Amino acid sequence: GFKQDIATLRGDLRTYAQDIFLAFLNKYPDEKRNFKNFVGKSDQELKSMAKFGDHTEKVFNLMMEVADRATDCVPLASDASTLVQMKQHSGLTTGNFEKLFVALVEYMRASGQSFDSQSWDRFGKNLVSALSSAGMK
Ligand code: HEM
Repeated sequence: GFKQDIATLRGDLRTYAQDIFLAFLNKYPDEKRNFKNFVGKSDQELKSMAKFGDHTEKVFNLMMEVADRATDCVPLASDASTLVQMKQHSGLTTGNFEKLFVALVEYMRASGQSFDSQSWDRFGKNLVSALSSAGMK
């Protein structure tokens, strides 16, 4: 289930973080509007870029903590507030986060592994709801 999935992703986090983030950017190309340094680059080129690996690792490090602190896939309000008040997130709306988790769930469903895809779908929806509650447009 959800708790084991957190362990699975953490066990190979640089690989999963990069692959899931690439699935997101390739499914939703216009989201690169938020990541200009990643434009005009193939997956293999991004995986050799220092700032790409550092960004994806830091994002998924924090995502896994938020997941780990959740109860029944409901994140802490404090974690939602942190994500909304982050200066790096100033321009963002909830649709951006929805798309990230649609891509993550699709990646899990397409993998050969027994991820608990429905729990991550719920987690994404509850996080979007919590982001909205905390003031994200
Ligand atoms: C649960 C989901 C997310 C988590 C855990 C997360 C986490 C993070 C973290 C840890 C940073 C770096 C903060 C620092 O350097 O101190 C960051 C930066 C950033 N994030 Fe997120 N993030 C999430 C979702 C998103 C989404 C959906 C977008 C869509 C555009 C986004 C856009 C950005 C941008 C634009 C930056 C900074 C620009 C840069 O990379 O230099 N984030 N995020």
